[PDB]
Amino acid sequence: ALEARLEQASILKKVVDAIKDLVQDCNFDCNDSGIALQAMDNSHVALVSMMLKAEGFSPYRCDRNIALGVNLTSLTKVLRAAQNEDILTLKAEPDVLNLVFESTDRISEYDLKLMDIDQELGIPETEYAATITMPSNEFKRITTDLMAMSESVTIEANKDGVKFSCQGDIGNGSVTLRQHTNVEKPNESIEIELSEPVSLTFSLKYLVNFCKASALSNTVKICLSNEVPLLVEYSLGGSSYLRFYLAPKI
Amino acid sequence: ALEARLEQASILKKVVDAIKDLVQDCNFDCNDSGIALQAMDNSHVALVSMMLKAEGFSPYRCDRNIALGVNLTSLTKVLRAAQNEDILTLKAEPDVLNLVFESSETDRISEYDLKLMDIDQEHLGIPETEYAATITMPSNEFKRITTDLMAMSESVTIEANKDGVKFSCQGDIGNGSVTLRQHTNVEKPNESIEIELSEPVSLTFSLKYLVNFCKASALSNTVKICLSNEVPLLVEYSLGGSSYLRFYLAPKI
Amino acid sequence: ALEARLEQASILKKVVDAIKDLVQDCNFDCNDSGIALQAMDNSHVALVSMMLKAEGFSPYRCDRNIALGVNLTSLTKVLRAAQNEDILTLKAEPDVLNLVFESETDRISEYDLKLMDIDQEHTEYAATITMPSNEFKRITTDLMAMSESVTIEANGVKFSCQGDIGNGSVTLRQHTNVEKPNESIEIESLTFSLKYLVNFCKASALSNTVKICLSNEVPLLVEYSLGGSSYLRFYLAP
Amino acid sequence: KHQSTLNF
Amino acid sequence: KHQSTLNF
Ligand code: NA
Ligand code: NA
Ligand code: NA
Ligand code: NA
Ligand code: NA
Ligand code: NA
Ligand code: NA
Ligand code: NA
Repeated sequence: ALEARLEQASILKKVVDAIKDLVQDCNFDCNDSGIALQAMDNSHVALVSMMLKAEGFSPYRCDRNIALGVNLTSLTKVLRAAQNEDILTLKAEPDVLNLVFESTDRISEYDLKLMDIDQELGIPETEYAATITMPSNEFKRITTDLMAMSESVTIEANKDGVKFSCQGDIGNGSVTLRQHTNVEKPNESIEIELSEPVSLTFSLKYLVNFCKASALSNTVKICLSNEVPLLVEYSLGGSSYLRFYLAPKI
Repeated sequence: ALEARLEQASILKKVVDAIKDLVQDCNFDCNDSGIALQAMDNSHVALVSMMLKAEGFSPYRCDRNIALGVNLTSLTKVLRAAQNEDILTLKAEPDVLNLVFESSETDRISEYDLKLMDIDQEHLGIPETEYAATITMPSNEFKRITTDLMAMSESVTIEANKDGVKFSCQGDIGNGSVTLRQHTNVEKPNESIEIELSEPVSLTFSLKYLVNFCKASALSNTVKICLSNEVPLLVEYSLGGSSYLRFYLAPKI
Repeated sequence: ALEARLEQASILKKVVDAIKDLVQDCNFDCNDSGIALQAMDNSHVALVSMMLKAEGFSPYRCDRNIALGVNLTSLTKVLRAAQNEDILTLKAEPDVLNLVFESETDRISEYDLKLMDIDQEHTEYAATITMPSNEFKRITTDLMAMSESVTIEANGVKFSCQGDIGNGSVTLRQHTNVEKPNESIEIESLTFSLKYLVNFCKASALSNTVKICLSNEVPLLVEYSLGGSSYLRFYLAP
Repeated sequence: KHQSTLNF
Repeated sequence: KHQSTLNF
């Protein structure tokens, strides 16, 4: 059914490392478009949506649509045995996912026991009120810093910039980022597209968890609307992506 | 009352990191000379004495003498949100200390309002003391020695004479000593071992406290250790101009 | 009895760091050939055999054969107080091992370690594999995540295991690297505890290559060869 | 004030 | 050697 070669194992190791604390068990969905993951956390507060498009492999061959039911702790233990710069091949007929890691002439071969996992969801194409593009590490720094003093962050957007603010036992904290274009270092830009001002409140525990994906993408897209959940998007090469959706506090 | 701008947050982050394991609650005393801290640990065994002089800011404005009563764990959680190379502004009227952190890179502004507490000052006046011996040495050498000897003993004896200084200990596993000879390093002056002594002197101290003082190693490339039979140990991290972080430690007898 | 100077403390720090989780108490045996260690782990499953040959010191002086009965946690606490690039001198008459650490600067560190009385309990292999130390560390650490046991097959070499999550193997082909000889896999079936092999791999920092020697009749030899004919050797029952 | 669940 | 308290 499946024969999928990645030039570098790195990508699959980072994706699983980024998602495994939110989601234990889940299905990798394989079709001619490539490999997708859609899984809710236990609380139904957070949704992980990943797509590794066929273009990202060399080559990608799907002869039959399959779900790979995987425990992400098990998968992590196997992916640790891959060097970042190893050539990774996924093969499946399935009760087992075959993983081959090629260096030297060194070959690592794993047969991972799969589990039957019942797949849950349609996300509407949404015209958000505000999107903020910013460096991934800036978002990690802010969520980690504010989490020291609060369980919750408010995200306020307007034409001028975005403010992250919180309050706790020790007092109030805010971080304000002005819209700015960095000509030399485009990933360091703060870009704001907004049809209207928007303010929502989120669990910092979840946002900090999403920020474990910071190593996948130099920039992160934060999308806000009064009507719909927060989209935190880590855009990858081509049209591949890791997306986190988070229900707000109300 | 207070408006105090530091070119770099770094200094304030290191000072609090250096002090927070010795002292939980304490007052920052603000006047026209700048910002002072005098706090004893709960055992009254160790005294921290800090002065950031007005000259060290750009600018420093005090219109009224104020105490900022702060929990150093709370203050640490806020200072962690400052990059080393952020421009830091302290402002107070006070129930709240306002901290502003401005990026050296982007136009990003961090703003914190830290709840202050009423804290009764325990200030004691320290006489100008003619020590028996002072040792100037690299901060990292003092950190290395105290950390190493703490593995095998709770106590260190500090002996000074014209020739050098010896740190020695004994424990369950046996004896340890580290001896430093007086030496001038022409190329790397901070690596010098300078000894000024009116008389030989030997005292014993808790390594737990000395290791704690060595969390200030990143503030100053050199450390001044001052010894006298009569008075407590002075461990001084001298800063730019006449600013300083000083630790005083009661000896074991 | 003993006066032994190493140009760099580094070697003694790495040896003890490599051995101290397998073996708590043990004897350093000093004679005119240099300093030897032969100690079993508590289970008598693994044997550590070290020899620092006299040639490795500058100078080495033994006037009388002596055993230094040392707790390796105590010795580690003392060796931590030595910088890698310190000159290390061992001296003994013995109730005590005297260690002197000399700096860059004029700094002298001096330790007297209390010794204990410890009673000393004083092969043409089928296959040897020479490979990079870090390759052996990577393989044993990785497979230990999913299994207690590894099978080692030789003709190249395959390390394979099975466990609760499924099966794993690593295959290395015989290959000569002309530019980087330590990266070569040189080859001239048994099952082992990964817990022990991973422990042996704490010696990876002592040697760029590791020699794995296999025989149906005798225990596995994992050898970290050092400068000249000095060595750290681990033996493991299959 | 309190945590909503996911609603698309 | 017991631990004394500060005396200035
Ligand atoms: Na197809
Ligand atoms: Na893209
Ligand atoms: Na005070
Ligand atoms: Na100084
Ligand atoms: Na000064
Ligand atoms: Na001899
Ligand atoms: Na070697
Ligand atoms: Na050799």
